[PDB]
Amino acid sequence: FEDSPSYVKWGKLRDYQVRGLNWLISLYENGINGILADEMGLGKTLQTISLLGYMKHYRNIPGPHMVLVPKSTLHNWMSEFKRWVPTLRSVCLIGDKEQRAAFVRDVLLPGEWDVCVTSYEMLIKEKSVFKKFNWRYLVIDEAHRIKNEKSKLSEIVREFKTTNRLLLTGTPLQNNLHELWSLLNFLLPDVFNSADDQKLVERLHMVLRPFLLRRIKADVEKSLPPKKEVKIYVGLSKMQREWYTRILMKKMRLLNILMQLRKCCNHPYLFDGAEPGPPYTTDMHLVTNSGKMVVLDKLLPKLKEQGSRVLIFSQMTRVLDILEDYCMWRNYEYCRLDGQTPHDERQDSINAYNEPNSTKFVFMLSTRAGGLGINLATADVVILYDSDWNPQVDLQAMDRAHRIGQTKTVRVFRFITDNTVEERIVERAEMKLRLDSIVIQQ
Amino acid sequence: TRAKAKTRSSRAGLQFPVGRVHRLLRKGNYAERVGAGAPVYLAAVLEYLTAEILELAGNAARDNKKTRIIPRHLQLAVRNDEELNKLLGRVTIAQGGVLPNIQSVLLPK
Amino acid sequence: TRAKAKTRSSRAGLQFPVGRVHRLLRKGNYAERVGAGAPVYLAAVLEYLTAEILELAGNAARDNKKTRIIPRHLQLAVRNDEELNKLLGRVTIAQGGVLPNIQSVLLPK
Amino acid sequence: LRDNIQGITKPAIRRLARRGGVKRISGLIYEETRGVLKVFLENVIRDAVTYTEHAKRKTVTAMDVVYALKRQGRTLYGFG
Amino acid sequence: RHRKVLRDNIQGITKPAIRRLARRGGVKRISGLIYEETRGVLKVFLENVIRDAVTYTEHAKRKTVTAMDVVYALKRQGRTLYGFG
Amino acid sequence: RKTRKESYAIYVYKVLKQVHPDTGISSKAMSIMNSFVNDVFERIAGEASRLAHYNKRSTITSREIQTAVRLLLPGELAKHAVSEGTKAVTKYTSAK
Amino acid sequence: RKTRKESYAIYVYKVLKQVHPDTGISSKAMSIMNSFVNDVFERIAGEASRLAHYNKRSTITSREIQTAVRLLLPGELAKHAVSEGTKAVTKYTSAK
Amino acid sequence: PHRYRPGTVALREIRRYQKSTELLIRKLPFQRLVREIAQDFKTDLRFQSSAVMALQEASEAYLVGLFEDTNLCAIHAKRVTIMPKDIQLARRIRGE
Amino acid sequence: KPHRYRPGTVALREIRRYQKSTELLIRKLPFQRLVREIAQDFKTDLRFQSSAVMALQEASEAYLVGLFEDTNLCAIHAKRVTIMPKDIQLARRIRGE
DNA sequence: CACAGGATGTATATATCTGACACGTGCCTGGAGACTAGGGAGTAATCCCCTTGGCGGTTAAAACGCGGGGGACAGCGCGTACGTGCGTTTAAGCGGTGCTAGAGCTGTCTACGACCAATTGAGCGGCCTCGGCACCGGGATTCTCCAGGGC
DNA sequence: CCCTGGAGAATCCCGGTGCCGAGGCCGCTCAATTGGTCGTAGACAGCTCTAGCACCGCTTAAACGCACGTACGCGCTGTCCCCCGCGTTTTAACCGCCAAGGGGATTACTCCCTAGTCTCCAGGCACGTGTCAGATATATACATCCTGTGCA
Ligand SMILES: Nc1ncnc2c1ncn2[C@@H]1O[C@H](COP(=O)(O)OP(=O)(O)O)[C@@H](O)[C@H]1O
Repeated sequence: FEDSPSYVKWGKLRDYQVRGLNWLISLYENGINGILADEMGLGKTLQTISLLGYMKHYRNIPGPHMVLVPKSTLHNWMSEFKRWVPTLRSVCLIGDKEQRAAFVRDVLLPGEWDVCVTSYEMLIKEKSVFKKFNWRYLVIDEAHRIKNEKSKLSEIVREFKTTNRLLLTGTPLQNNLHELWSLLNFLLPDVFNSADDQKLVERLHMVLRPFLLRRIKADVEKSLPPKKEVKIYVGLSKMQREWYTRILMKKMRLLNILMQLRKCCNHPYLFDGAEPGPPYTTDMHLVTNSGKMVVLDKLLPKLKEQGSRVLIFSQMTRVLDILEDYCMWRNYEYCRLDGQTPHDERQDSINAYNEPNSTKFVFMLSTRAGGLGINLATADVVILYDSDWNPQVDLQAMDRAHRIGQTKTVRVFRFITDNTVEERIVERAEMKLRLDSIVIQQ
Repeated sequence: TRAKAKTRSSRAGLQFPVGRVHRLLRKGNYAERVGAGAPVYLAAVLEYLTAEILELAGNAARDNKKTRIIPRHLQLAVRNDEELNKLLGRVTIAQGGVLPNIQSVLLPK
Repeated sequence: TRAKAKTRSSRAGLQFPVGRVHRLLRKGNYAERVGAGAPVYLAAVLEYLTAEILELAGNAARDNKKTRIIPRHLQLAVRNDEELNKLLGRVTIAQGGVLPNIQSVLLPK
Repeated sequence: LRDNIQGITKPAIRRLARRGGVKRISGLIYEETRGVLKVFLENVIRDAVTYTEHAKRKTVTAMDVVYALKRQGRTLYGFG
Repeated sequence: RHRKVLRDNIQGITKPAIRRLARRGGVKRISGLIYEETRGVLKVFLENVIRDAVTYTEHAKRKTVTAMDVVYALKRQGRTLYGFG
Repeated sequence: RKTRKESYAIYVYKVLKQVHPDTGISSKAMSIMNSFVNDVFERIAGEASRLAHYNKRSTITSREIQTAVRLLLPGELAKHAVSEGTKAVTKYTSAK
Repeated sequence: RKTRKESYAIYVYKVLKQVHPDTGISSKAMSIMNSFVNDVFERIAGEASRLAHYNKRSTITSREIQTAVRLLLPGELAKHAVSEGTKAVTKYTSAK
Repeated sequence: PHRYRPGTVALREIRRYQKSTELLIRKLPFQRLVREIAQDFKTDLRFQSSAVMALQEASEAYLVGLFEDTNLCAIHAKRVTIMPKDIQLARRIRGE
Repeated sequence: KPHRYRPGTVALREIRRYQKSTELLIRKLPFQRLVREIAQDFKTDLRFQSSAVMALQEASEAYLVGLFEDTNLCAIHAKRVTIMPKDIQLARRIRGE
């Protein structure tokens, strides 16, 4: 099927989505369940909509279909459903006890619907009702949620009786081959059992080529100039050395040695008693006794004398609070995004930062907050204060700014404290990135 | 030959482990020498007390429309009986609750 | 031959019998074995408690202008000290009387 | 042997109350005090006689009384 | 330097919780001063029990307090607890 | 194969089946019953040991158990338990 | 012939003469002090034996005695008693 | 004719009795009471004098403590006179 | 105009409801935080089993319920219906604390 | 002041579901059978002490009655603090990541400290005896309470 | 008026008695010293599984805060009866003494009970496993309370 079907409304499918649809059709005809990994920004939802519309239209086989999406994407999925292919009938399940009961008794039992869109929490709550019916296609968006066994969602989703299955994700491999095996075992319980060049690489490619489709965003637009990764090493200050040595040797309660060396590489003031006395001043005390703060204080004014518009991704909200104090001291306007920021406050902050003429300079983001949204295309510089164990999580934080709207190349500064646990962390991240590249990219 | 072994519990007609009671008495540092009738007597007394408390607990469970004994039923049985209340006066039963008891002055009238 | 006998009490610098304490521990059915330092530790503790009680009783008796300590003085000393009172809270001293207290609401207006 | 509880007399109850530190006494408290003393003594004497019967003796001793009081939680110092 | 405290842990024992305990106890009306006294008595009781349990755990040369240690401490205090050992 | 833990659960279950045939018990209730049996055992054994010490004897006998039962149990329970123990001892010493 | 009765009387008298040199004591107070010493001995020894049973060890040691003293005596009394006992143990080890 | 107001003699007797340390119950009536109570359990019982004296000491101490608690209850109820309901409340809170 | 119960009907209803149940009335995580904070003073780097905090909560709740029963008895003795710190202190004094 | 009706809380059946109880199986370790040795206690007999019974004289203490004041108890008013219902807010509870060491548990080896036995001599308990503290009585002082200028 | 004067109670200072605490003496039994042994606990090593620490997302019950009105706590009065102080008579405690016998305390002897060993085997653990009893929800039907209303 080299052309878009007739049920599509408001737009013709392009080459990548039509060939993805052909791949999905071939996979269904042969009778296997697969993973679509076209990366965020290649119309995976549009491909799924085209697949379901084709299933309803071309063959007279409409039936109970379940689309599992994160709660933050239910509205967008339903809007796309009602805007692209209105012929299919869709419902969404959300709300507290009374609303859920009303909705199920209204629509789910009579079953005039064909496709249902539900979240993970609603699936756990409503396993009793969602279990009874037969599902001919189970679509799961952001499949990295069920990447781990012994998890309740993965157990419940395996418990369902489905004829076919289909996974949607961007990063199937993050930490090990065990999670890829978990996804493949959910898809094909019999085909993939047990445990998972000549002894590697080639065997993986041959086995996984018919069960996967990965597309790098390079053959579609041929734009968005590539990144520039610069690693900045810091020899942290004397108080940092003193605390690091004290923690390494060993009256304060201290249990997680690794997560004490972590923040110790971030800022000593996080510990109790490292701060000075009851003056509690906030002027040049923090900058001097933290090497990363020194480098940041030297670097940001240069960016401001130039393009500015920097993004700072950090792994601790306490560190973000210290950075907020520093920005206030430097008389820098900013905006802070965090897990504690209410959802209404998040969107207006994003829009204010991304407005055509904003005075806001520094945007502080915790790396694991939000997700798959936040189009900070107008941003210029990405600065990672800390790096986590997931290179793909770091890369996602990097590509939040790296979006189709950006016109100039972006630079990513990664801060590393030598002879600390930061070296191990970055080594692990690089090794995992290499493994993912050698397995999937080719 | 060797005659068939018979448990001392079977010999006394009890349902409690006379041999285990003797072993615990000897290993508990109560005296250096233990008589033969002491474990039998102690097992009989323990069996009687267990029988009493379980009689009351089953009675309290039956009229609550249940077939299982739960700590609530055990607490209800231990209370409402004078002698067992004296025996277990300073004992806290987990997940037992308290008896229904409202003072007369607090009643509305 | 053997050297002149030297008491364990004098070896530890105590006034209470380490040997008698050791014998009582062995014959008291507390454990199969008893270590060497346990009698010394226990004798020291007993000596300290006796010394504290006797010092308080002697101070009280000197307040009363006597030389011999009596049960009244012992009761006064025990009940006028918070920690000793807590230790001996559930003990009755024969012929000791009670501490003189009168509730302030009973005093003349 | 009867009526002997009335030997515990009103002046004696008043003396005990004064040592306790009470000022005014109601007239109905004497009967209750006699009852309380009766139950206390009955418990103690029951335990003491049980110790005596175990000892295969016909004489109750201060040691028996002290052991009974101790196992009732009311240790006594001064009699052994 | 920017941090703040949330609330004292004795205040985590809330007024509605104390009122529920009083309702189980059989109490109809409660003064507004009862909550501080209840917190104080709870604190004293917990301190005694936890001190004895820590003494037992130290004697065992362990670094984890155990339900058996709590039961032993309660038995020493005179509050035998059935259901944990 | 964890190390063996001893409990009176099976004997409690047999007594329960004798007393109430069609009835059961939960896990927490069985834990409570085991604790009750252990506590009663400790009380009786301690009192018997102290009786033997007071009488200056190194043997714990059925007489000590009987006197401990009288001292610890409240009245009607004491006399019924004494009857039960006497019955059991007579059966044991008359059979074998 | 009659038997002999043991007591702590001479040791109490020695401690009294060490503390208050010219202060005497009567028979009733002597009996009270003897009973007090016996009661403290019983409490501490029982606690140590229970500790040994809980930890499944057959010996009563200075560590167990120290733990029992911490469990029994309140506060300052406990600290000073522990100091005295440790001092005695050190002297006995050194001078043996 | 001099006459003290109703209550000064009560405070005088309170002071003198809290300062004294002798027994406040007649010994022969107490002995008759003890023997009469003991006749119910076992007959042909003989007592040592020390046994009766110890019983009297314990009984007097128990009654003194009970009366102190009763006085506290009467003060709580805004009264100076002690009453049987005060005694009952004290016993109920003590646990008897 | 809206329906309203008299001051004391809901109290008796709650008394019956909580004398019917066997649950734990204190909040689990706040109680755990209190226990950890108290243990900090006695020794640092202490760990608690999850059963230890449960047993502590059970004992504490039982003790508080008994204390409230005695407190209510004292309040009734004082010709009152409301319990007060005076009643709590009297109960503790008579019980020996 | 009864009563009826309305609003709300609560008991009652009935159907669904799930995880925990009750069962079964296999193995092993702890109890039973048989036997022998040694000392703890049962038994008989003797001694002497300590309990009981009685009697008489002294005197303190109890029982009885009387008169008066103060404290308990019922009633009345008030104004305040707590219960009740509603609306907002928060954090508890549940479900996830992410590598970690850490702490408890079990198995083995090996040395030293506690037991056990023989010998001995020196603390220690019992018995006399004597002088100084406590007791008791008596006389000369301060303190305090109660009536009256309504002293 | 609050502030003297009696009057009783407590306090202090001396002097004679009594008995009980302190010291000294004898014999004997228990504790110290030595030597030999072995099993108990310490030391170490390997393994597994909970547990702690810093975060995200979501849901929802419970906590918090507020305003109103109503029982209720608390103070103040009046009354009357019940308790207390005091004097008088009566009773039984208290002390001392004597007399008798039961019973506790001791000793010597003997046996029968219990401890200790070696086999032997079955009862009692742990580990799987499935099915039913209790929990939950839901819609009923029923019981309790409260207020307006003829009584006024
Ligand atoms: N109708 C469309 N056709 C092709 N590309 C689109 C379309 N709509 C959006 N995109 C591109 O896709 C990117 C985000 O993709 P995504 O939102 O994952 O698509 P979908 O929601 O269809 O899966 C945006 O940057 C946008 O440029």
